[PDB]
Amino acid sequence: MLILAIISLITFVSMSKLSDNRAIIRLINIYLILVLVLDSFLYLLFLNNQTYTVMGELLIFNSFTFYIDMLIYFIMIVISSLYGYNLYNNNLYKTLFEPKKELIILFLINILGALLIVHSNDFITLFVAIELQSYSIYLITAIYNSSYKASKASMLYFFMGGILSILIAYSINTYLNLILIALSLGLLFKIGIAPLHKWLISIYENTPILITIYISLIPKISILSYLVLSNISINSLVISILAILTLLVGSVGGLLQIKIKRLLAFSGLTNAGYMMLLLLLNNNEFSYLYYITQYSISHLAIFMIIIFSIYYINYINNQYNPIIYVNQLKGLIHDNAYLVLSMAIVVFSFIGIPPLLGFFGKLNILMSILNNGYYFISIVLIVASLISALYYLYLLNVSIQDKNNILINSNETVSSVLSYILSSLIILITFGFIYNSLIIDIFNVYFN
Amino acid sequence: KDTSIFAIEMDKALKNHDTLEALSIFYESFEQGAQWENKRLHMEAMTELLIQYAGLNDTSVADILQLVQRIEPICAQGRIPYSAETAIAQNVLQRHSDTANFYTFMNRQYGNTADKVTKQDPQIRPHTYQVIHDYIYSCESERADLAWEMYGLLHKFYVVPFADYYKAIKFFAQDVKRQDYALLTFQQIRKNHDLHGQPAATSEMVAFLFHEFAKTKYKRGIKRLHEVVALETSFDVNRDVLNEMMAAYVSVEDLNRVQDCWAQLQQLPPSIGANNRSVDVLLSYFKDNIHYTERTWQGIPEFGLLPTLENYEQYLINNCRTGNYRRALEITKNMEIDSGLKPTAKIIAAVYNYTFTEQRKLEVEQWAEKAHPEMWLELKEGDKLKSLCLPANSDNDNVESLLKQASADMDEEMSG
Amino acid sequence: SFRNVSLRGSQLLGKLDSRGWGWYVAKKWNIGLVYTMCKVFLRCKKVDIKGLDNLLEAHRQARLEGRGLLTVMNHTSVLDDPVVWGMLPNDNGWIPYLMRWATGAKDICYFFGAGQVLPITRFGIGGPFQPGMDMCVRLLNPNNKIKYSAKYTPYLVHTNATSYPFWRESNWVHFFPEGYVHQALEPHEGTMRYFRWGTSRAVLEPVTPPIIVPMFSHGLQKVFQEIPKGYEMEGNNTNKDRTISIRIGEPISETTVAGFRNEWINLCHKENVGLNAETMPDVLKNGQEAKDLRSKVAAYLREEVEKLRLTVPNMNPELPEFKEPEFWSDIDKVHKGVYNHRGKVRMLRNP
Amino acid sequence: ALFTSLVGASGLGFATKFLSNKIRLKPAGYYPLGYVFSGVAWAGLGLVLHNVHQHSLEVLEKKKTA
Amino acid sequence: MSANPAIVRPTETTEQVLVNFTKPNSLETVLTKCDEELGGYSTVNLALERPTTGKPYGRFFGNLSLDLPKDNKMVTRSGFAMFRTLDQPTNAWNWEQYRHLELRVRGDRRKYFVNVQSATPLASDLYQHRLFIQTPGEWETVVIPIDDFILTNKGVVQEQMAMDTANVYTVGIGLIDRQYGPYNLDIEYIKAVAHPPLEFKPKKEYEVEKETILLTP
Ligand SMILES: CCCCCCCCCCC(CCCCCCCCCC)(CO[C@H]1O[C@@H](CO)[C@H](O[C@@H]2O[C@@H](CO)[C@H](O)[C@@H](O)[C@@H]2O)[C@@H](O)[C@@H]1O)CO[C@H]1O[C@@H](CO)[C@H](O[C@@H]2O[C@@H](CO)[C@H](O)[C@@H](O)[C@@H]2O)[C@@H](O)[C@H]1O
Ligand SMILES: CCCCCCCCCCCC(=O)OC[C@H](COP(=O)(O)OCC[N+](C)(C)C)OC(=O)CCCCCCCCCCC
Repeated sequence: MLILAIISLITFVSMSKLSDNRAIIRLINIYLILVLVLDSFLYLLFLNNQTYTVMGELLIFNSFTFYIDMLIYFIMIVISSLYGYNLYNNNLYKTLFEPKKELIILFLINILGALLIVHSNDFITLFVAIELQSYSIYLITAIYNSSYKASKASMLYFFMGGILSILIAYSINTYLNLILIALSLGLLFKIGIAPLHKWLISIYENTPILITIYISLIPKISILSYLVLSNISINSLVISILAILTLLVGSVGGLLQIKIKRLLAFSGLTNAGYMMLLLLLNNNEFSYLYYITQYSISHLAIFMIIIFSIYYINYINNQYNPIIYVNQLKGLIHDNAYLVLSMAIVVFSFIGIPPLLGFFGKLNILMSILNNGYYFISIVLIVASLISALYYLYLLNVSIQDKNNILINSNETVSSVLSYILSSLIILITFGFIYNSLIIDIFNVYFN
Repeated sequence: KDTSIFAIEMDKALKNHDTLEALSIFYESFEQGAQWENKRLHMEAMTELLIQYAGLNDTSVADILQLVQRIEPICAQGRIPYSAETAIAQNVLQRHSDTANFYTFMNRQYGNTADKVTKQDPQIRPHTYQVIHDYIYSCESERADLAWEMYGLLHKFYVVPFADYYKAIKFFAQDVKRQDYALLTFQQIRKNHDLHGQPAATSEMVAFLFHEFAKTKYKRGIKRLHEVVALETSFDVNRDVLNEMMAAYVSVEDLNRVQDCWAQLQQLPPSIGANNRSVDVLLSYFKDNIHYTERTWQGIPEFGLLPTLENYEQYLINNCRTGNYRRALEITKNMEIDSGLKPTAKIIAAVYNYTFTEQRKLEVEQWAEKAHPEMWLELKEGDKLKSLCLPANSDNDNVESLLKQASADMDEEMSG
Repeated sequence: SFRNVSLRGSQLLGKLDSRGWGWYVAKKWNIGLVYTMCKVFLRCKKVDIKGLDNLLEAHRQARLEGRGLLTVMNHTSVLDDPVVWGMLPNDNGWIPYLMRWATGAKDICYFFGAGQVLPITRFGIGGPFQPGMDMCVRLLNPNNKIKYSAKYTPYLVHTNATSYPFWRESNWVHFFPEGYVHQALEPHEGTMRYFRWGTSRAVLEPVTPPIIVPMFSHGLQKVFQEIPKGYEMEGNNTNKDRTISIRIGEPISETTVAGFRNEWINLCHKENVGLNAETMPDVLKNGQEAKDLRSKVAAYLREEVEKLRLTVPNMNPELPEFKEPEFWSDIDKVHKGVYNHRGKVRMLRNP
Repeated sequence: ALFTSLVGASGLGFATKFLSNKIRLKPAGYYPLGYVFSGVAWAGLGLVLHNVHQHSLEVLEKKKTA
Repeated sequence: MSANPAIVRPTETTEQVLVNFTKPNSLETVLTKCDEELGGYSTVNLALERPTTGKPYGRFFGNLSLDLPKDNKMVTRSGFAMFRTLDQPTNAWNWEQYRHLELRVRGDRRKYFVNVQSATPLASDLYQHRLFIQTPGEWETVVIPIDDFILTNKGVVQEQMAMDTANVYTVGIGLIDRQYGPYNLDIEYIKAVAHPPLEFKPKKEYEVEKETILLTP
């Protein structure tokens, strides 16, 4: 699978000695595409509908893990494309994000940790993988630090999370439902949920946007994919309260944001609250896979849209986060009308307007929670969707205003690869529903 | 035979340009047990001996070092007379390239950097200082590094005048293309002003350095110089420094800093505010932006200024490179009437080259032939008129993107 | 210019334009489809274009400087209005504010709303001062902030320093100064009538002189004939090369426009009204001097278009009487056929 | 069954190329060979999906028959 | 429309007046510091001047001496004089939506500095940018980009880290001229402003005389 690919890539980069830090990224991208093709062929030829255990009894490989691996393939190919190919061949976008060999090594380590989280069958492998991912996130954030308080807060958050994980490991080693519940909240706290999210939204706000596009997506996918695959907290009141509170905070608290990346972090919190409701349910593989795939596509699409929008502003706050406030996108329809159309498609998918993928994901979640006797959380989900739609429509309203300003550097060659990838994501969001019956049948036969 | 007789004979042989005979006499006097000591004749004797030995092309450096080592005990404090200090220095520097041996030659006289500096005076012994100066300012870009060392050398044994600072910044920034050495020279000026008692650095130096950094897009130097200027209380920032900072940040394609420099320039009174150099920089910033170029051109009378030939040339380049060929041709035609400036060969060449269309090129050719026949004929004699045009966009590309590429190609071709 | 004219033009513009994202998309796609049909029609036939660059470069200069663009052309076909704009590039085909905003007809003197067509009355009611003319003047006005100048005085630093002069709004007014479709025959084929006073009013009124670009098309009168098979009759046809020739001349000299506007300024100073006055005096509306100046401007525009005419290979010199307003008086509207005005021209008249 | 899947996938590829051109502020039809390449790639993806879905339907019929 | 949520979100402003000497209660906002705390002989005084013509302003004046005090002997460089806004108790300012700093001053030949205290790893770190006086004796607005201040520790340039621009505590003007003699600075206000749009015209006060295309209102 990808585990071998990641370790081979780490070995290659560790002893590469290449002067350019983007040629190695492009080689990594080509390798990832080739390994995706090879692994898909291998799975559909010799690994369909099987659950293998590799090494000892620590790493599991099943259909769920394979599909999460494909999702990581797709996201990682997109992110490597963003890293390798400068969107414009100008100084601004070159200084916007400059990868370094340490950064590639750290990203590969983080991806390996997330994969081990997904493929974990034993609590030892779990412990190791989560600590590896947390250390990778802390180091990646510490590489780019423009403030002292932010660095201290990130360090304290990582230390507290590690201490909590160590305490959970010691408690489970001493030995039952209480231990599993404590582990569940310990894992859930690391992706950002209502009573402890503030630090993660702060870190996302104070991070380079081309780092934020990664660090806001992979941990959620990994943790929620491990949690869903290993059903240990079902019909839990604690998870119910946490999910309801996370939805309420992400929706109502998202209305109070004027910074674009704070708003995106709160949207991610709300979307995690949506998926965290699926932990209360039986037979939640298809719904969770659908929602995580569509959410990953929408997250990548909106982050690419914001990155594209950087070229149409007459000033830059700082080289790492050129756009900070939402009003910097006022009248963006008069600079690139189709970029605003794509952003409208993405936000309407986030709201859950048919026939976009977000609507189908939310409908799957809602049907699952209704057909098993949960009615209050259905109303909670609907109200949260409306309140989130409020600030999504705010972003639209700001971005479709009137702007008469003349822009310096109006023309330059937009990267063909990045624009094509963004268009592909938008078209996926727009017309993936035509493949819904095929997806359902494929999941019924192969993944079950 | 006394040592004085040997010295007289050696001096007489030297006066006949017979260096080998003088060396033979010296070695024979050593073989005969002659005693050499501090006496008036002897210093001149071996000084002329060393001068004439250094005057031989076939003489090796090792033999010179051996002779100097042999002579050193005779001389008091190991200090040969200044005539030898000039002639041997000239031989080592002008005729050969050995900076280490010459460095050790001074170190023999003065082996301590901070101690016993006993700084000399240029008027007393100008020959050695002139020789060192010529050696420093005669090296090319290949020998530039060594020159830098020699520059520091000149500051460790002599008190250079302040004009050498200006002309050394100019030499390192322009001639040998070592702009880092120019920045280090400026930093040395600042260090000597703040630590020692020396005259302060001038805003002219930093303006010149900013100009040279813009000439080669030296981003590191631009950032370091900006940081130095921000906290430097010995000199201020006038319009010239602001103009050159804005040019430097235009060269490195920075939005915020160019806008900051223009904001600083725009708030000064127009007497000491923006000038035609500011207009040049601001027109070169808006190369491919015709709207802000047009707003810049209309603002020249707003600041109490009148366009110059460079202003017109850059304005016409900006007009042609954005597709407005007819507008640029009309401006060129009416330039003499409205402004009183006669279009020159540079202006006509810029209009012709940047007009990437066969029909419009023919039109400008006809205008030039009818109006300035001899100038157009001169432009036909060399290779100033290029024939690059937009290719047929079989890729169905919009004219703006297809035209910016042509403008960049013409910029590269006319750069040199 | 005068305040009342601009106010009435703005009122009629607001009546015929909502400036809303809903109406804008409808107008955009309507104009784009019409332009696409005209473009396909043009490639279906044989057409020779000489000077398209002049119209394209004078439109971008006008929008760049905020002057406004004016176009003068001959009226030989009923459907020559949209068809001729099929030669324009796609940027000027689907962008409605980068497109024409007029139909013409130059007054009487003596899906159209989404097609950017304003109404002009061609009958003997009113005169050269109609709400359509006020609208044309208003669209030729960039702002109400700058003073009236005979020559283009730059103003983009005081207003529109970072803005656009005509932001998402057209400045391209295109008249048909003849007023009616002219379909003369051999030997005086392609000749025009006298240009009317409305185009002169659009030349003089705006506070910023436009960039007038003459045009001439010959051949569309052989397609959209006023009478059926009018040019195919025996003895009425000599050339069988059904070739459409479109010629776009150089923008006219700004010195002549500045001189005409200076005459307008002197006429304004003849009365006590200022350059920017609240209302137009009746003397300037119906007066000998204003009428003479308007006739002179119209004659100059007609002379420019006639000079452009000779570039068409199959043409003959025009009789000196054809340019005189008096020559086309006492014209008949009843024959409905091959008409023989004063035995000098043969026309395909169809009322 | 191949015709509809391939046609829809090719349409999706055409849409992706058109949107890529339009978000770059480039006219439709820019690099027309790109339309062909995008359509062919998406059609191949749709063909793979169709084969896998055919295997899915074949397996489903077996359980329903029994 | 943004509707009601426009009042629920944090308010946004295009400027923030840091120090305003126009009001007659300005001493309570700002505090002065000379070298007498180190034993130096340079004095610092501050006062509000309200002329009949023109807006009221504040006078930051004194006698910047550079004599080593004969009490402790362990001071070496013993000349400086500064004034800064009172210590920040919100616990800090927020400049993240701001780009420039505007100082309306009427300076002299003396050599002034703009000092900013924000969240730094060292409590003695200071962001400094020299106050460039261009027309001494006449009122002028000095605009200093906020990203052009340099980080120093007791006058020594340190490793360059960007200003936090979200935890700014105090701002003020200091005097490290290292020159004897009296000094007097007249200050109207110090504000933090956003990025100004491009202008291609001198300020209205510094306007050249010619015909105006604009119509007189
Ligand atoms: C959701 C879908 C929405 C997509 C909407 C499509 C709307 C595109 C309109 C059709 C379109 C692209 C055809 C591919 C389109 C998609 C292909 C399949 C997808 C089906 C949907 C026809 O393109 C023609 O252009 C030719 C290039 O010369 C090419 O011929 C061959 O190509 C190679 C063969 O391999 C050979 O190497 C090459 O030798 C051949 O020449 C062909 O591309 C084709 O004949 C657009 O082109 C048309 O419009 C413009 C160009 O803006 C053109 O005007 C240009 O610019 C004018 C000033 O602006 C100026 O007058 C002038 O500068 C120029 O005239 C037109 O003249 C016309 O060309
Ligand atoms: C319920 C919705 C049903 C309709 C959906 C499809 C819309 C089709 C639009 C046709 C035009 C087009 O495709 O794009 C063309 C125009 C762009 O304007 P332009 O000046 O012509 O520049 C064209 C680009 N250039 C200059 C490079 C050539 O788009 C628009 O003006 C924006 C979309 C319509 C109005 C949006 C604001 C209000 C609604 C916001 C919804 C998010």
